[PDB]
Amino acid sequence: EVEETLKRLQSQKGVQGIIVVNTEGIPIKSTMDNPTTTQYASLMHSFILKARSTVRDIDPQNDLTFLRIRSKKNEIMVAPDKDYFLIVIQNPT
Amino acid sequence: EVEETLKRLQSQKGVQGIIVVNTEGIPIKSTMDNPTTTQYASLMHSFILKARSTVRDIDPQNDLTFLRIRSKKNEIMVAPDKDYFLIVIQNPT
Amino acid sequence: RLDQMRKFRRQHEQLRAVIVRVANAIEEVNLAYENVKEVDGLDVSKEGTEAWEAAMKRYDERIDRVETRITARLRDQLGTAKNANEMFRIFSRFNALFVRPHIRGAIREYQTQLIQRVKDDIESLHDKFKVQYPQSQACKMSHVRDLPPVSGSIIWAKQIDRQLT
Amino acid sequence: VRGRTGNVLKLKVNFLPEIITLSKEVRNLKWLGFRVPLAIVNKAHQANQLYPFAISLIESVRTYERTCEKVEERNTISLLVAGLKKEVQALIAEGIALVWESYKLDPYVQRLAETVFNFQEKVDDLLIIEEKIDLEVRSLETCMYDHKTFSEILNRVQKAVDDLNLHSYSNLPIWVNKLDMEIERILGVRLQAGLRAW
Amino acid sequence: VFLMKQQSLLAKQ
Amino acid sequence: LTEEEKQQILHSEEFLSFFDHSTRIVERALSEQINIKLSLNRQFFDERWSKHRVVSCLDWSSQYPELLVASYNNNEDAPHEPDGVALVWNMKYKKTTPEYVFHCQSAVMSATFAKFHPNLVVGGTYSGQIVLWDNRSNKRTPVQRTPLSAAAHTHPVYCVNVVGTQNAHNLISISTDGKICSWSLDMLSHPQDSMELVHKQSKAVAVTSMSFPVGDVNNFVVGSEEGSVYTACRHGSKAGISEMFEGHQGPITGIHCHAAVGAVDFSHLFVTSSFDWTVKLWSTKNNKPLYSFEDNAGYVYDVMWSPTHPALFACVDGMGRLDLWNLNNDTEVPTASISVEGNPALNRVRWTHSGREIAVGDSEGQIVIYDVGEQIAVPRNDEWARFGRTLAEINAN
Amino acid sequence: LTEEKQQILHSEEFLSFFDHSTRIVERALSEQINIFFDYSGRKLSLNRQFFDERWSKHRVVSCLDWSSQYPELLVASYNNNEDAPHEPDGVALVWNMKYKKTTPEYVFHCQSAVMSATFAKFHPNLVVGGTYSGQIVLWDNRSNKRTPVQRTPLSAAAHTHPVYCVNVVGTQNAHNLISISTDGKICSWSLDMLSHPQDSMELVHKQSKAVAVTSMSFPVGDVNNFVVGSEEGSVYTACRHGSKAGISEMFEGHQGPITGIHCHAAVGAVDFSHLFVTSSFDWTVKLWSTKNNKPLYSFEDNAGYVYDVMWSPTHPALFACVDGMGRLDLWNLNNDTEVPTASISVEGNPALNRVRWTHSGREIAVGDSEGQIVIYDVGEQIAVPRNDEWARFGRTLAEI
Repeated sequence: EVEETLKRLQSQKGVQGIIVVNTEGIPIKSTMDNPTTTQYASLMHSFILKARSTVRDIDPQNDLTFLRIRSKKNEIMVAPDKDYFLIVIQNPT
Repeated sequence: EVEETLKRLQSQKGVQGIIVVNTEGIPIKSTMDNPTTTQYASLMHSFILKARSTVRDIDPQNDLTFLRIRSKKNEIMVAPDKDYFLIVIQNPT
Repeated sequence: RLDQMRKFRRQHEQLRAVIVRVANAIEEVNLAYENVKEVDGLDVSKEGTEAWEAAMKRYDERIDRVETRITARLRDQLGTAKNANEMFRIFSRFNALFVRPHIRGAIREYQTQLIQRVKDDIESLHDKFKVQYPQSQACKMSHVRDLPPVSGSIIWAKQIDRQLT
Repeated sequence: VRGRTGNVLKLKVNFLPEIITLSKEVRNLKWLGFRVPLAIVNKAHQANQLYPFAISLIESVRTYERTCEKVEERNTISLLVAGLKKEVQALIAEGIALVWESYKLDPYVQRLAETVFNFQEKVDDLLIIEEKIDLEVRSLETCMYDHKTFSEILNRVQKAVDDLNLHSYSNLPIWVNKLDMEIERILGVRLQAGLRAW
Repeated sequence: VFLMKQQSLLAKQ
Repeated sequence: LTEEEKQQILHSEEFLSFFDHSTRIVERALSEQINIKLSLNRQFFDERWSKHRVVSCLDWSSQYPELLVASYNNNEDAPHEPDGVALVWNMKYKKTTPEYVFHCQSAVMSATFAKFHPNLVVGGTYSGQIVLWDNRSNKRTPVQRTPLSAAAHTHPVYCVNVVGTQNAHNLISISTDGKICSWSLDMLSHPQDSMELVHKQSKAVAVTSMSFPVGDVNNFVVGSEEGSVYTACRHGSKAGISEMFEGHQGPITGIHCHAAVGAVDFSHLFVTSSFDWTVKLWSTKNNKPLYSFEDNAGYVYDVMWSPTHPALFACVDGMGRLDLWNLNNDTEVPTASISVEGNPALNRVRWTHSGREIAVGDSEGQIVIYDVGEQIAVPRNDEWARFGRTLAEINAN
Repeated sequence: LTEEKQQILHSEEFLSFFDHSTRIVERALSEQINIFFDYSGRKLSLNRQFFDERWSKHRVVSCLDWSSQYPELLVASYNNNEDAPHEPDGVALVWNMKYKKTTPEYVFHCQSAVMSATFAKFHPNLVVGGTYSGQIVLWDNRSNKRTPVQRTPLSAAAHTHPVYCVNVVGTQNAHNLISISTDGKICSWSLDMLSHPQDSMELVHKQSKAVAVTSMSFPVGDVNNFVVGSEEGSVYTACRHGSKAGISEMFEGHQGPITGIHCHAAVGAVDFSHLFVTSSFDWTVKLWSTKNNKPLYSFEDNAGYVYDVMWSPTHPALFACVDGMGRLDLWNLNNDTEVPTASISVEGNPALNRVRWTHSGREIAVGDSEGQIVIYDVGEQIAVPRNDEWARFGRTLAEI
């Protein structure tokens, strides 16, 4: 359930990229090229960890579970978990 | 108009009211206490600007007008324009 | 009965003349015509009531259903221009509709706008004549093309007369 | 008879609870022709022949109340509209003066409506301007090192004086002095911060 | 509208 | 970190668009989420703006479907509240909150949508005052208000619609006296064609929830206060309230004609869900009650024919019952004569712009909307033709 | 090192992570609502100009012409300024667009007012010229003589009336110089001998009345059947060789006095293109044919006294008319029908006297009632390929 899951969620409402994070957003499984998938997933991973640190600065016993940025050109629905800081690059529809 | 605006938005499933942090990291709007949401909104906007740098370096045209930073127990949802940023806590119910 | 045939085919060709210059309506009009060409009974004058009146019973309603799309263009009459000149162009476009006092309703509505816009143009001509020939640029241009002041004045005046009429 | 701000009373056309009985005669004299007595028919028919003009007076009164309450909220608006309001309310007072006159009813109804719409536009416009100026008074403590704003405020008051010259008002110097009060107060706070910068 | 309203009431009677 | 200058920036009008987008995007985040036969779509109940607010009419939006002006007449309970309230509601997101609130200063009656303008709302009132509601600003107060002169808008406009598309959009305000005044979709200074209709006698024809026959021409039926239904226009000399449709037994309160013919016959017919309580069907060239329906309980006020299926309708009663009838399929029985919540006199029933959805304007405030997947456009043209024909025969034997 | 990653990328636990990722995406989207917006939010190329107060001091720009030999180096005939009697009456001037400067490159001036001027065919040093008196002048550039060197006499054999249209005709051996004054005479001249016309005859209709010509024009190919813009109406086609030379027939489709005429060439070797449009003082411009008499729709421009028409054979139909108000309302008959396509007005209110398309290309020369030359260009109105739409258009219009 790797490539079929890839195409399954990429064939949704304009999902430009989705990979469940192995560790620090760099899996071999790339839905797009090296920057958009690997580098940008790593940036969303470390910076969503910084967002975890933000809520941690607000409430240290409150890590992050999800993120949702549905706007003009994307529906970024990032979900940090125990092993993955989920990456979603989407379209508004 | 702030009365009907904040009231109809507070009428949702757990909205704590409209509290907007500016583009500086200062809570320009605060329906709650000043020190608590001031420190929360300040750290929120500092890393929101970090998340803006992140997302704009990833998705070049993502106006941060919607941001559901879901934590382990609450979602400090940000539903503003591009410049200012709302800081309202609501659990992911 | 032949007078009826005259008005019939004349109105028929005028409908074609307008709809063609305005797919969906051609087939419609032709279905009405072919069923009407059969209901005429090949000139049954003794059944002129039957043939002609029945031809009108069907043809009237179906062609007025075509008048509905024509009525959309009746809305387009104003919907197109801003001066009575271009509005008049599209007014002349519908020469078939001057036999139908149904177009006359929106015509009566835009009679105001048409008459005022034409008054705008005629008062503009008043302003042009009041700035007579020795003043206007027509003096220099008419003298350049070697026309006497008498000739330039009277020519310019008759051209404004022609535009007035 | 009204008691509100400014300690004044309203002007209400009494056809407001009367149009109910007017509509009653419309239904019961057009639908079936019910047993409506002659006294009711005569009085409410003399009112029903004026019914469109009566409801127009009713709504002219609605605009009159909507703007006169605004006039009583701040007397500055009263002294603002005052010159055009003198002619407006002069024709209005002439319509109020003639009582029980079927001949002079309709033209003064049109006078009341036209003058109340003129008064309506002037009072609503000047109130929106004054409410925005009041919000500016509550929102003008974020400025420093500026001269163009000083010249801009003087040019805005000069344009307001020009508007006063266009719509000639009787209490024109009173609003000129009120504009100067706005100038001195806003520029006093702004120039106080400017003196801190000095 | 105070002086004018008083004058209008006087004219109303 | 202080909020002195910050709260004074809040006091400024700088945040008008910001509060508008705050309302919109927080309502985008309204349906909270986690990561780990009538369908009854959604009842529209605002908290403050929809309580003791009797619904005026339910106008539908051409641009951005699944949107209706929740036009509320100012009831007698709220005089101090702003007279006339209109609301828009996102019928898809399933939000208990209206998308944007738009009250008025005159008692709203048949408020409509500014066609081809999602950022603007415009509609008539009790004073005939078609007021402008700007959606770009949070100014719920009417930014532009129609004059209330004598020859101008004076009577309650229950029909303020354009003629056709934006081509010759003549937003004619048909009032309770016949003061027909055309308009455009945006100008609100002086009406386009300020004029007045004429009746056979006693011109005060209180029109009530009328419609247009199929073709949607300037010919409008009359929701007259006395039955004997009429048809008129505004364009030219066609403004005559004279084509009497005698045979009715009460003030025409709910009258809606045949919608755009798509699955049934043309049949220029209009049903009259009025005070006769036995809803009568009528053709535009009948002058006889084509078909009298069930004797409803109490004062009937609204009806509408679905834009999907242009022959069926949904009549009401005075004791809260939505009697939605099928016509090409049944004659003496309706489809689902449901009873709306409580037993009030149902004010409005207007089918959604998308179709197959009944918006029942309730008592005060709330708007119970019955979604249906049964009142579909069944391809029955000869059936509906023979229906109107046979009842157009039975109307006068 | 970053967790190659094949350890927990193909395992079933990662498939559980995939199921949780899809569950998170479809659980945040459990409402299944899209971004239901709800109002969320988120030609005429005017080139340089040519003018010089040293010689355009309150004068009238008379006819023009581009370089018939060179590229984009045009001729500008002027008119006398009676406010300066010491100056010469007709002072022609030229300019060079290809050099990108402002000075009038050459100054030439005969005695009388030059009513017409243009270049010379295969004479890269010469400038022909018509006058107001009637003499035909001939300037030279390389001699540096600000006076023409070969002036046609004022004999009866020559013109003793202003020549509004004097022109060269064919090629290297097929040329001549035909001067046609308003008197009603044509005169062929060599560019060598000018003391006597090579071939010359009058121009009269069937009646012996004069033909006050004004801006005649030969059609394409020099088939000697030049059209003649008369004084008013009665526009004629006229031959040169045979006893039938001269006036062929009268066609009248306008009453205002004529100001110009022009002919054109091929669509890209598609049409015959013998069509010729005119100009007049009745504010209308009629398209004509070699076989019709009151043909094709007389295109009228209101609020303007039409002064000239000339349409580049490049893009078969792009005709430009002018006014007595400062408007260049040019248009193509294929795209439009009765409206100016890519038109423009002119600065101030100059009564635009003459206009000429830049030959073998595109730009527009502009002559006003005031001495000033403006240079516009279409730019975007490029020659449409296989542009026969206009021929179909004109024929469909011709049927009514």
